[PDB]
Amino acid sequence: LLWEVGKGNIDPVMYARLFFQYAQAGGALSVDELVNQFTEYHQSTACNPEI
Amino acid sequence: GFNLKVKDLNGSARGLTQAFAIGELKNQLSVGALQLPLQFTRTFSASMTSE
Repeated sequence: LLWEVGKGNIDPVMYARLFFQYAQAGGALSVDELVNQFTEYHQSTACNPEI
Repeated sequence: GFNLKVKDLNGSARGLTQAFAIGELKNQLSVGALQLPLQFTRTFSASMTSE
């Protein structure tokens, strides 16, 4: 697909698909892991509110 | 009827504190990692009297 991002709003799929593109890309694979990282990233978002 | 000066309890009624509530000597009382909304808004509590 095309998937132009212009007004991101959930709908995973696409994203996931990108994810896969990455996942596939080997520039992601433990994509999952990344989500952890991300989780953490998020989490750190959680952690810096004050920032 | 303990009269108390704002900007001290950690002395003013020294150990009558949140710090105390930790025990917490006279360190912390701070901000702000993470943060985390909960307002469990009910309690289980009682009523007057037991004599």
